[PDB]
Amino acid sequence: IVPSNHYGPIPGIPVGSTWRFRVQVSEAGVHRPHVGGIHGRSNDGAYSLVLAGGFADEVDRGDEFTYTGSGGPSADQTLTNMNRALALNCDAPLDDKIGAESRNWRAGKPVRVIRSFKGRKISKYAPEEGNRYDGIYKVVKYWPEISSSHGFLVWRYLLRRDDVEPAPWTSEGIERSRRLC
Repeated sequence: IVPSNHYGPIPGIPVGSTWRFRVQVSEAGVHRPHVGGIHGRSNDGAYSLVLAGGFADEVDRGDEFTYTGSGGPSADQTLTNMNRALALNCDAPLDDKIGAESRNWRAGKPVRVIRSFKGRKISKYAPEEGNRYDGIYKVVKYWPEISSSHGFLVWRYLLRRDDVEPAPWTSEGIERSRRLC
């Protein structure tokens, strides 16, 4: 229906759609890697990611979350591979030293965000079971941080929801899901 390279909503799969298993999320094309946490191409951008609570308490704020890059914890993370893919979605020239803030955040490339039940103890926005598609998010900004406990650079990303469809935890989103049957 859509290629692997597809940006944005998967047609016929609305916000609030849920799947018991990651393989099913993958089958539906919503987040194609059934193990990898992020789907992207380093020379293009990120298409989807799975959020399971974030790096710390109170990091998932629903409409906004702070995502953490991959790599390392024995080495400085780098703006390569999926880290680079995600940063390319941000509406700003790529900067691998200080990071960048988007000029206009809504103009960024869209990321499909799936919340996993695995973050239910940490995030009030996580589904209580399975996986749920929460819609489109944009990378507002990204920045490097040296961690206090291991002393290596880790990439950090601010994501903010930008979707016409109401978020599943809202009154609108709740009612929409009930109607979809």
